[PDB]
Amino acid sequence: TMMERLHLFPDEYIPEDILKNLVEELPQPRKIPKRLDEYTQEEIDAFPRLWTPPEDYRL
Amino acid sequence: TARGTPSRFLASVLHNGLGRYVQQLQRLSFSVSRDGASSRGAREFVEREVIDFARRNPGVVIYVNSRPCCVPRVVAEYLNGAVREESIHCKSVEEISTLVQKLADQSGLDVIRIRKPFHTDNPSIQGQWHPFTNKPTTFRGLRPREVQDP
Amino acid sequence: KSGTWWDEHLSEENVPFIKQLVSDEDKAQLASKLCPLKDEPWPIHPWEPGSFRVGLIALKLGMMPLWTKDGQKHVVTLLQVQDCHVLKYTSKENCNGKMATLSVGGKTVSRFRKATSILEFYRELGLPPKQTVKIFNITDNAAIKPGTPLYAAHFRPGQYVDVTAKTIGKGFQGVMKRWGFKGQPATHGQTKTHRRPGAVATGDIGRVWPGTKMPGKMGNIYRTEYGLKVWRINTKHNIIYVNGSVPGHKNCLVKVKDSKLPAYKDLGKNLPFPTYFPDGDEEELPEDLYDENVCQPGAPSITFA
Amino acid sequence: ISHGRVFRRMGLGPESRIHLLRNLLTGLVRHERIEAPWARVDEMRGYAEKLIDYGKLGDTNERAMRMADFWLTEKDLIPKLFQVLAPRYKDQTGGYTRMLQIPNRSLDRAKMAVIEYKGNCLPPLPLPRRDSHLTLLNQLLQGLRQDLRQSQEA
Amino acid sequence: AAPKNRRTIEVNRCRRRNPQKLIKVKNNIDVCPECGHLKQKHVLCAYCYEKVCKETAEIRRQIGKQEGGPFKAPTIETVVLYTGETPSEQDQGKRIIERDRKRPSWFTQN
RNA sequence: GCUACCUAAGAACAGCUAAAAGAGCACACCCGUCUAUGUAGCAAAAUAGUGGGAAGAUUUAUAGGUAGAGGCGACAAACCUA
RNA sequence: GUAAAUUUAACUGUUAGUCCAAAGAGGAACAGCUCUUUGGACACUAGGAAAAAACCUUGUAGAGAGAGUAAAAAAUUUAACA
RNA sequence: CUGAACUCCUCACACCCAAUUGGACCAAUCUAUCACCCUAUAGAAGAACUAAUGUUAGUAUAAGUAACAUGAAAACAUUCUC
RNA sequence: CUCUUACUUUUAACCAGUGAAAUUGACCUGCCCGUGAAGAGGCGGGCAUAACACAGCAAGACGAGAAGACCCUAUGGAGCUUU
RNA sequence: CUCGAUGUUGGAUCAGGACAUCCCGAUGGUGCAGCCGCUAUUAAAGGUUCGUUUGUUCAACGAUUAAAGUCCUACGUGAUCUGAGUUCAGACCGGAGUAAUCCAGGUCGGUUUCUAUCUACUUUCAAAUUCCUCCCUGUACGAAAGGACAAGAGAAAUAAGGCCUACUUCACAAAGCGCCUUCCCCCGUAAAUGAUAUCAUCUCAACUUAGUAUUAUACCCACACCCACCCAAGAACAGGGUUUGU
Ligand code: MET
Ligand SMILES: [K+]
Ligand SMILES: [K+]
Ligand SMILES: [K+]
Ligand SMILES: [K+]
Ligand SMILES: [K+]
Ligand SMILES: [K+]
Ligand SMILES: [K+]
Ligand SMILES: [K+]
Ligand SMILES: [K+]
Ligand SMILES: [Mg+2]
Ligand SMILES: [Mg+2]
Ligand SMILES: [Mg+2]
Ligand SMILES: [Mg+2]
Ligand SMILES: [Mg+2]
Ligand SMILES: [Mg+2]
Ligand SMILES: [Mg+2]
Ligand SMILES: [Mg+2]
Ligand SMILES: [Mg+2]
Ligand SMILES: [Mg+2]
Ligand SMILES: [Mg+2]
Ligand SMILES: [Mg+2]
Ligand SMILES: [Mg+2]
Ligand SMILES: [Mg+2]
Ligand SMILES: [Mg+2]
Ligand SMILES: [Mg+2]
Ligand SMILES: [Mg+2]
Ligand SMILES: [Mg+2]
Ligand SMILES: [Mg+2]
Ligand SMILES: [Mg+2]
Ligand SMILES: [Mg+2]
Ligand SMILES: [Mg+2]
Ligand SMILES: [Mg+2]
Ligand SMILES: [Mg+2]
Ligand SMILES: [Mg+2]
Ligand SMILES: [Mg+2]
Ligand SMILES: [Mg+2]
Ligand SMILES: [Mg+2]
Ligand SMILES: [Mg+2]
Ligand SMILES: [Mg+2]
Ligand SMILES: [Mg+2]
Ligand SMILES: [Mg+2]
Ligand SMILES: [Mg+2]
Ligand SMILES: [Mg+2]
Ligand SMILES: [Mg+2]
Ligand SMILES: [Mg+2]
Ligand SMILES: [Mg+2]
Ligand SMILES: [Mg+2]
Ligand SMILES: [Mg+2]
Ligand SMILES: [Mg+2]
Ligand SMILES: [Mg+2]
Ligand SMILES: [Mg+2]
Ligand SMILES: [Mg+2]
Ligand SMILES: [Mg+2]
Ligand SMILES: [Mg+2]
Ligand SMILES: [Mg+2]
Ligand SMILES: [Mg+2]
Ligand SMILES: [Mg+2]
Ligand SMILES: [Mg+2]
Ligand SMILES: [Mg+2]
Ligand SMILES: [Mg+2]
Ligand SMILES: [Mg+2]
Ligand SMILES: [Mg+2]
Ligand SMILES: [Mg+2]
Ligand SMILES: [Mg+2]
Ligand SMILES: [Mg+2]
Ligand SMILES: [Mg+2]
Ligand SMILES: [Mg+2]
Ligand SMILES: [Mg+2]
Ligand SMILES: [Mg+2]
Ligand SMILES: [Mg+2]
Ligand SMILES: [Mg+2]
Ligand SMILES: [Mg+2]
Ligand SMILES: [Mg+2]
Ligand SMILES: [Mg+2]
Ligand SMILES: [Mg+2]
Ligand SMILES: [Mg+2]
Ligand SMILES: [Mg+2]
Ligand SMILES: [Mg+2]
Ligand SMILES: [Mg+2]
Ligand SMILES: [Mg+2]
Ligand SMILES: [Mg+2]
Ligand SMILES: [Mg+2]
Ligand SMILES: [Mg+2]
Ligand SMILES: [Mg+2]
Ligand SMILES: [Mg+2]
Ligand SMILES: [Mg+2]
Ligand SMILES: [Mg+2]
Ligand SMILES: [Mg+2]
Ligand SMILES: [Zn+2]
Repeated sequence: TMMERLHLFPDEYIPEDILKNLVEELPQPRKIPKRLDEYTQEEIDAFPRLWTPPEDYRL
Repeated sequence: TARGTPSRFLASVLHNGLGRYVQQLQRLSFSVSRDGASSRGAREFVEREVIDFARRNPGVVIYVNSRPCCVPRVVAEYLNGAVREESIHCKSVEEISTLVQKLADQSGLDVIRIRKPFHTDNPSIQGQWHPFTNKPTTFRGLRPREVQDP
Repeated sequence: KSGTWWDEHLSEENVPFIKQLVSDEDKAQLASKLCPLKDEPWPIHPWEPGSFRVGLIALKLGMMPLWTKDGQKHVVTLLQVQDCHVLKYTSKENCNGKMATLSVGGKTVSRFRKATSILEFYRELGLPPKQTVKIFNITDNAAIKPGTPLYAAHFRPGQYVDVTAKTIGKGFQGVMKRWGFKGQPATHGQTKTHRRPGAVATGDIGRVWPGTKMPGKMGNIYRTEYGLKVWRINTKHNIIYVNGSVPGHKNCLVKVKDSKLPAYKDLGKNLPFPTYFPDGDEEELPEDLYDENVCQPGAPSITFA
Repeated sequence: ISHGRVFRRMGLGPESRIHLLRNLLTGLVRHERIEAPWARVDEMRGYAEKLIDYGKLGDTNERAMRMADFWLTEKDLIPKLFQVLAPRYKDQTGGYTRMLQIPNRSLDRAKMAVIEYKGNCLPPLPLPRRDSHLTLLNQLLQGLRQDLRQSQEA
Repeated sequence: AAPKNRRTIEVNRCRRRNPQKLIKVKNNIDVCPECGHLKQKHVLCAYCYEKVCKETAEIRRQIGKQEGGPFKAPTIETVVLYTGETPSEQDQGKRIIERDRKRPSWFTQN
């Protein structure tokens, strides 16, 4: 019976009837880490450089 | 067992004890034997105990009938209409007095299982819990994933 | 509350009249569909790779031998198309599946032995009810308007088709006939054990595994024969000559569809699409279409030289 | 697998089946109306129809006389077949007998049927009759039939 | 093999009172128009068939009296006549069976 | 009164071969080899078929005899009222 | 520190033993093996180790729709080379 | 933090071991004497049955299962089949 | 037998009549793995799961039947043999 | 644990499972030229013969085969069967014993019951495996002898599912000895590019390829005429037909 109250959808699509009776959105249990390119320039500038690479290194 | 017997909730008669206390015992009918050996304690109770007991309970009418009987009995009738018959067969005067006093203190309701050891007509003062008691409201009451002014 | 039939309360005079009345109406309804292309046909798209067309429903007349030009003998089954019409078309969205479906019926039967819901379904369609209805999965470009008649020229010689029908039911049968078990010897002491299954499981499990071969109903189930070559087509009597045997007894209704085997994929380029329309055909087809290797009855005797 | 089997399995075997039908057939010819279990009457009905066909061949036909000799255990019925029953159905090409179901036998509750030769002297069986043409349903259909004929002529 | 345990009445009631084992109500029962007694639609009326058989038995007894022994089947047709009736033109040359009663209404003369 | 053996006095054994027969083929009859069925069965030992013997140490009716520390036994520790 | 002990009078039952820890013997430094010794538990309660006679926690009995606890959950991831 | 019948809390307290042993009560029956809508004090004894493949009787279960039976027509005269 | 098949009779199944027996602690009587007096429908962890007839099957219910005939035990018997 | 019973060999029947793989598939190494082998990794979908002797499991032998796998399942399965063996009562021989009697010594004979109450089950998948021939080719390889693989073509066997035109057992039909149809993948490794470690390095580094399928598709799919009759449907029930209801 409890499973009959559980509704699963693979994607962002939800039926209109299911959407119209929603009440509260529970917070996601896990905080999604941001990729390297998602950091703003202020955050990148905030984090200090830790080492000085040699000037003659090819990298 | 509890499943094989009836049950009820804790209650009183006419909300007894709220405005005033009314003794629920209404009538006691004794049946003693003049010559019966099993009625020896019953005769002792009538000689010295029932007269003083009647003084302390002016609201209870006590009927003592002396007739031949093998098993003396006392019948207690209450205001709510319940009738309880108890045997005083071969009981001492002290045991009869304890039994009679026990009948006077009872409310007359059925002596069966009581589901809850408490009763209240107003269990809540601040408001009974509902799923929205601790849920904050949102602006314009928008549901999750709802678009306003499409 | 008592049950009734169509001619329970009819008088002596009325029974011949009612039979004539309904029979004439059925012939008129069938004759009204003889020109599908003059009654606003649906668009006819050219055949494309990956497109699946509709099949037919045919009645198994019997089997007949034929000989090829190399002298080999091939026995073929005659499948006659009898009153085959497209009944209902369901869109891809509404089919609940991966392809659109086309419903096909055949072998017009009496209206007096059909359900009211079925009778009113055919009343709107304007056709007499069909005995058997089969569902064919087709692509969007192969859609055909309901009520369009279907003929045995829908298939052509050299094509491979699949035939599906209910097999001959043999009732409750033992393991020896149903599953081909070896049974027990007839002599040397056997005591009331000659056709019995024997052991049905091992002692450790303490149970019979699901799907264990046991006596029971045999036959009377749908089976499909794949890769049946079409040798001959009779356009006059609407008869399809399919290679080998097909499931089911004679005079049974079968489901004929283009073969699903990978070797025969995308061989519908030269086949009619979405079907065959005799009314719109420029030149009337000959009475019998023969495969290139089939010895026609009027052909001379085979000479190896 | 009794697919295509048209002959019932009755009696003690194949020969006993013929003798059981022959006794019923012999009784049918003499009395022109007999009652028996429904299955046996239905099995015997086919033979009764073909017996009259042999009677139409005439008593001068050796084959017809031999067939009548075997199936009529009482030899007084052989003249009856070729001189009463066969001339009776001279103008009929079939339907010599009518078979109707009667209530079940009292003893073993067996399904019983009555079979007779048409045109006998016995009182008629309570044949089932269709509804009269004057009933409400038949009157409506008669009016429909008249309308179609009038339109066809026009 | 023998039962491992006794089957209870609760189990037995479910099997015995199952609708497959219960008697089915018949719907093909109708009143015979001739006599008013009940009959089935595909079955001849019991009252009327007995009426015909009673008259048939009387006629067959009269046939035996005229034949007067076994193997006496006539080679001519048979006509049954009742009181107050005379042979017709089409009945000449046929064996005549006489019944000492008035002709039944349902037995139409031919 | 079953059965083992015995006593008195009875009965039965077609046909064919050989004609001599504890001889052969083969009914009645006696027995019970093999197989199937049956296993609360028709039967507390049977049915169906196939078999052994069938003028002899044969089979069998009637009455009698031997009794348990025993009888009886062409020894199977058989049989002596399942 | 504790409250038992011996003696006198009168009897019954038990006298076919299991695992764990420990010191040993037999076997094979096998056994849910066999035989002794010291102690525990079981053949009585309850909780725990999943289910669980023998390990752990805990025992003296009733009612309560109070409370504090006892034992009580498995951790671990590795091969370059002058 | 959860967690016992451990311990505390309100009230009460003889009220959780086999064999065995001690003790307090008691159903029904008969008798003495009471009692007189079913009892009392004593004396007595064929004095208490969820179990012995227990005895007898009733009735289930398997089970409406296994199994059992009447050649055919007909005027019940008779005839027919084998 | 390779390698079975067809038909008939009996049985069978259905209808009507009559009506047994062994058996039976109670049963509201599933599967897998684990556990356990060492081989679980009933215990643990999972899985499966509207209800109820009829006909088949013989893997299990350590199936029914016979207080194991084998083995050992009993200061329990008996038959037979004997220096 | 079971002696108030848990029935023993081997066979028949039906097989379930394990992989420590006999055959078929994919790979690494070789004292791998090729053809045949040896060894190791991976793979349990499929298959794994017929006979003489023996009660046999085995074993020996004959003829084959791509191969005639190893084990578990109460030494799988006797309320399915067999009873040759083994294992009662008869008897014989050798041997032991004064005898009774005995001998994992041989030998002949020797009753295999059960009407299914419960559980379980009674159409899972409708994708197929393998050999041989021709061809490649007398090519690759090799001193010679010898002798492939891949691709392609054809014909069979088995298994699964059907069918009756002929043949055949047969004859309104059921059958095989007859005919018809039968479709995807298998992961072990072999290679690039390139870091830790500026070379290199197929990478439990990020990554690329052989290299993969939401196993594709197919089948099934509507519903009181229904008293009755018929049926290629069927034990009953159900199902199909009756516009073939004198
Ligand atoms: C061993 O053989 C034992 N089962 C005895 C068999 S005869 C009763
Ligand atoms: K008998
Ligand atoms: K005597
Ligand atoms: K055959
Ligand atoms: K079983
Ligand atoms: K045992
Ligand atoms: K395998
Ligand atoms: K042998
Ligand atoms: K069960
Ligand atoms: K590296
Ligand atoms: Mg069938
Ligand atoms: Mg066989
Ligand atoms: Mg035998
Ligand atoms: Mg037997
Ligand atoms: Mg047999
Ligand atoms: Mg088991
Ligand atoms: Mg049939
Ligand atoms: Mg019969
Ligand atoms: Mg003498
Ligand atoms: Mg003689
Ligand atoms: Mg002689
Ligand atoms: Mg005799
Ligand atoms: Mg003798
Ligand atoms: Mg002789
Ligand atoms: Mg004497
Ligand atoms: Mg003798
Ligand atoms: Mg001897
Ligand atoms: Mg002996
Ligand atoms: Mg003592
Ligand atoms: Mg031990
Ligand atoms: Mg100890
Ligand atoms: Mg003990
Ligand atoms: Mg626990
Ligand atoms: Mg305590
Ligand atoms: Mg707590
Ligand atoms: Mg407490
Ligand atoms: Mg206490
Ligand atoms: Mg009392
Ligand atoms: Mg007393
Ligand atoms: Mg007593
Ligand atoms: Mg009792
Ligand atoms: Mg008892
Ligand atoms: Mg009953
Ligand atoms: Mg019955
Ligand atoms: Mg039964
Ligand atoms: Mg029966
Ligand atoms: Mg019989
Ligand atoms: Mg009979
Ligand atoms: Mg049966
Ligand atoms: Mg009984
Ligand atoms: Mg009993
Ligand atoms: Mg339930
Ligand atoms: Mg259940
Ligand atoms: Mg288990
Ligand atoms: Mg469970
Ligand atoms: Mg069943
Ligand atoms: Mg048993
Ligand atoms: Mg068993
Ligand atoms: Mg015993
Ligand atoms: Mg012994
Ligand atoms: Mg002993
Ligand atoms: Mg002793
Ligand atoms: Mg003694
Ligand atoms: Mg038992
Ligand atoms: Mg085997
Ligand atoms: Mg297998
Ligand atoms: Mg491996
Ligand atoms: Mg592996
Ligand atoms: Mg393979
Ligand atoms: Mg290599
Ligand atoms: Mg075994
Ligand atoms: Mg078994
Ligand atoms: Mg065996
Ligand atoms: Mg033997
Ligand atoms: Mg000797
Ligand atoms: Mg020895
Ligand atoms: Mg012998
Ligand atoms: Mg032997
Ligand atoms: Mg046996
Ligand atoms: Mg058996
Ligand atoms: Mg059975
Ligand atoms: Mg079923
Ligand atoms: Mg090649
Ligand atoms: Mg086949
Ligand atoms: Mg680099
Ligand atoms: Mg670099
Ligand atoms: Mg590189
Ligand atoms: Mg490199
Ligand atoms: Mg209906
Ligand atoms: Zn009537």
